[PDB]
Amino acid sequence: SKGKKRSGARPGRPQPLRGTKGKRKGARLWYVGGQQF
Amino acid sequence: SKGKKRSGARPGRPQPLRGTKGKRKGARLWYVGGQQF
Amino acid sequence: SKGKKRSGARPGRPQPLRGTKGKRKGARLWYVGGQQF
Amino acid sequence: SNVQTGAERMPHDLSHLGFLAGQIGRLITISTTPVIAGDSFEMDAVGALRLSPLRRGLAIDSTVDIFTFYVPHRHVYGEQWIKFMKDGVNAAPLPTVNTTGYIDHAAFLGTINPDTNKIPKHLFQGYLNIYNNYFKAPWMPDRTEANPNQLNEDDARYGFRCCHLKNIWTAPLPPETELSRQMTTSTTSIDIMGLQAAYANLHTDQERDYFMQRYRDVISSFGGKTSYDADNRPLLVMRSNFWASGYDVDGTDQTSLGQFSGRVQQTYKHSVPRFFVPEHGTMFTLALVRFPPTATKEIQYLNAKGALTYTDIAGDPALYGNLPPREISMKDVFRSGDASKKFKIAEGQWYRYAPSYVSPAYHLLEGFPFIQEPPSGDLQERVLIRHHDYDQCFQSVQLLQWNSQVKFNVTVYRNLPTTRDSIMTS
Amino acid sequence: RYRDVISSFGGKTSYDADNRPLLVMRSNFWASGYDVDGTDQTSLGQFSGRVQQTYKHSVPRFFVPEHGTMFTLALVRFPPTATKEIQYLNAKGALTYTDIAGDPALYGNLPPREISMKDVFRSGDASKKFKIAEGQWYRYAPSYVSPAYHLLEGFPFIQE
Amino acid sequence: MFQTFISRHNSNFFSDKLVATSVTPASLAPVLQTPKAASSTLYFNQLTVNAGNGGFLHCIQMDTSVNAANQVVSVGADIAFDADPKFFACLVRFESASVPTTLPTDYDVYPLDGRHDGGYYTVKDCVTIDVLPREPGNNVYVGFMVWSNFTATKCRGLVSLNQVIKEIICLQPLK
Amino acid sequence: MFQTFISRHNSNFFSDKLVATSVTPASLAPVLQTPKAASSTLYFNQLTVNAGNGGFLHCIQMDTSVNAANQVVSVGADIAFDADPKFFACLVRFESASVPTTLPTDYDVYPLDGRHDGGYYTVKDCVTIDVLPREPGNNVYVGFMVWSNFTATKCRGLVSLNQVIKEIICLQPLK
Repeated sequence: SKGKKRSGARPGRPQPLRGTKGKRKGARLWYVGGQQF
Repeated sequence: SKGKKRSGARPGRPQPLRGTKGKRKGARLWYVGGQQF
Repeated sequence: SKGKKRSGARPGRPQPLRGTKGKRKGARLWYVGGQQF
Repeated sequence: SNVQTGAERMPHDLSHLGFLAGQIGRLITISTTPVIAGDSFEMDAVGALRLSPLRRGLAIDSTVDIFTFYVPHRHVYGEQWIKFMKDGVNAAPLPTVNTTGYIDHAAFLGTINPDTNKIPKHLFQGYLNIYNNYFKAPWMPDRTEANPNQLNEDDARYGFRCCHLKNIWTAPLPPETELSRQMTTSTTSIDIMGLQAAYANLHTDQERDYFMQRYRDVISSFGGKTSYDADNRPLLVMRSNFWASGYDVDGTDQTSLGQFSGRVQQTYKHSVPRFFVPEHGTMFTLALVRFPPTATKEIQYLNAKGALTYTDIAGDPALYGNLPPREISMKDVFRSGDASKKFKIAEGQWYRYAPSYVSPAYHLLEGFPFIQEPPSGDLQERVLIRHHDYDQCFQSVQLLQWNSQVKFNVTVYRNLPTTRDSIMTS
Repeated sequence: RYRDVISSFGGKTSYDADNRPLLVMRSNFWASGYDVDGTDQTSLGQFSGRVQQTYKHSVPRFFVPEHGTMFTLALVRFPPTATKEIQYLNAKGALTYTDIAGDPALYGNLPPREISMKDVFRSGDASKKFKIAEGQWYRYAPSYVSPAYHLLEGFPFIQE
Repeated sequence: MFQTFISRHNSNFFSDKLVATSVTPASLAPVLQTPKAASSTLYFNQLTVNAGNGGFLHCIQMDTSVNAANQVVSVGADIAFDADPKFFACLVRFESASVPTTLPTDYDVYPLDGRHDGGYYTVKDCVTIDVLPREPGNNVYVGFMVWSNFTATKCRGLVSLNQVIKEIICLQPLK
Repeated sequence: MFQTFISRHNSNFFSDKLVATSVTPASLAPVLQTPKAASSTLYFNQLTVNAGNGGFLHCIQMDTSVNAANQVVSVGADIAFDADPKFFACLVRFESASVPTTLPTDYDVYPLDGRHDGGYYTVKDCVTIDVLPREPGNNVYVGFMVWSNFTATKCRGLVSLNQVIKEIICLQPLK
């Protein structure tokens, strides 16, 4: 084996998932020909 | 686009609506011929 | 009209009524011929 | 006798309530107010947003958008205005439009349908201008009806369909991008100076396809500016966004012990700072509710295309930065996709994007707003939202898929006589 | 009323001169509460409201000058919201300069306008008339109720 | 003991008499009376049935004010034939662009738990049905149908249909 | 197992015998005994039915002390005819300015799920009815009615009616 042996339990309540992606933004990904809202 | 991009979520509970109008009063609007309660 | 225009809402819970009368006592009202409990 | 020629500036209340309802992915009008030239407009909106009761509990949040726009009357009536204002009293009245005869038609404009089946033209045309300038994809055709009674149901009762949140298949390159361009040469010769001039013509064409589909975009690239009067477009005054949350309820009888039901309820605020109104017009307020575009049958591109070549797998900078865009099908990203439906992506886009994974055990399960089958039709049908995709997520109620109750605290500073001055002759 | 005529001159009338009752106190408040959740197989996802409010009506010390009676009365009301109300400018047919311009010289010098119930309601009667002030549509805003709320239990509205 | 306060039909409060004296069963099953609204009770003290193969029915129209795909429809019936015309009863859904006088060739049937006893039949039930037109520009009708190889006989009784689009309020002394 | 403690009728605790020996069915259906109060049980060990078309009924008056528009009314019955007079049974609501002896020409009918078996009939049900006079200065009567093309026969049984304007208390050992 190598290197982990950590732990991960947290207290609280399981809040619902909010936003599929996004922790840190880079450059643009999509180009449609203008703004779209 | 122009100028907004704001946010609006608040915590708490959705209290029932209280009073149809009224944030700041101006002049009188209705004249019946006296007081009416 | 004259003189009131007050307000009366209070927070809390509607506790049950406790005692039919009594805010300030005056003189005796009833005479049975002795004590009765 | 006494003739009044002017007035003083005072605040006016103009506050009211909001019992709203709508569908998912459709843009509906929430509030409307007329304004006069020279006014000042302010608004605080405080309310609660609710979804229909869910079938099994809370799993994914939804995102909600509130917009406010200002539309001058000159953008709608055009030359019939101006002549109307220069003639003053005794001018010809402004025209109207026809609606279908029901109570719920013309509800996307935020009004009850009058018994005459006629509404002011500036109400209907001011909604079309907002949609065509901000909410459709720039490569789509415009919408031009001239009469609300030419729409179908779900367009008259609820708003127009909007676009999914951006994605690998919901945000492709426009269907007009060129994958090659020829240059005419001779039989055994080529002009190398004319080849240099052929690359400069292609550069201008590619810019007008990826960034500059609108006139206001072309002027901006030079470094210039256009006012909204030059373009004849509405002015965006405020925009708000939030996520909607809630809690769960537990069942306690013999059969439902172990079952839960989700209840979404969120408190929000839409605040518009003081705004100087330069000409007569209308203020619109609109709402839009959406879900992230998660599907149960989506696969990673490298796991779905058959045999991996060097260009697919190596991630070489000299190859991704110099190749034309690649054309793929719906079969390359979906299990039951159609091989005859094509769209174009950028080279190496599979190393910049990661899709969501849904286990096969979740397929065809109530609650859980997903997309059960890959979308069908042409490109425009896939990009727009179908609210029938969320029918199995909610229980059947009379209040559609979401509802809201809001109080609008408006305040306007006008120059108008008081009610007393209007009713007294002297 | 007679007591109004005397007041405009700058005078006063006692309630004995008019033969009217004397108001000693008045109180007002809004009534609130909470909700109860259903938990069985059929009512899971259903809620029921419970209004309960604590109040106080206090009358300070009052000197009684003659024999009489003290009355205490109550009145409960809702704001007047209807499901079929429309804005005046959206309901009358073709907009003229007087309707739309908001000109101060015109609103301050014209007689009051007579309209019908058809101008503010979808199924209003055209033979029922009433009078309003000129420009009152720029001073007042009605409440909006979506058509999806029509004929739905709960929700105290005026249906017709 | 406590009172039940939960039911399956919830009749209309207003009942109508049958303006007719005879019916002839057929594959194009005749409608007894003109359909109306979303609730209707029909009673008949005397009806003559002529010989024929097929059936006849009593129906109502579907209200489309509320945009909900599936809704509950209730029935309560009580029929008495003089003879024993071995028959089965069901719930039928069909569509028509105008007011119908017979049953078209395309329709659906549903089973409901009745109480056949020979000349006698009783039922009080509810069934979920898709009520939207399923084809643009059409009306939807739901009825109570009786089908057999009929002979000449007589019948009496009443039939009541209801569409659950609103809820009925009642007095509860404890609540 | 547990005990149900929920029911649909809740009879009166006091029963009355029928002071009569015969009835003649008619379109103006005769009332068996004088109506009373909001609850009444009637039993008869022997009743002679004469030939006639129409019916007969047992009814009660409606109490108007509580200002509630719609209320629940219950019935429990058990009838046995010697022959098989093919008949249907229902609940009837009518109005009268004085004490009635027959059924007027304006009335409503309601279906209730019984257990026809040929000479036999049993029921125990509840129906919501609008109980306010619907026309000023009138009384409202609700009854249990039997209708047929009667011949000469005999019957026995009992009928019980109840108006749910108050709740009945019972002993629960665990509560």
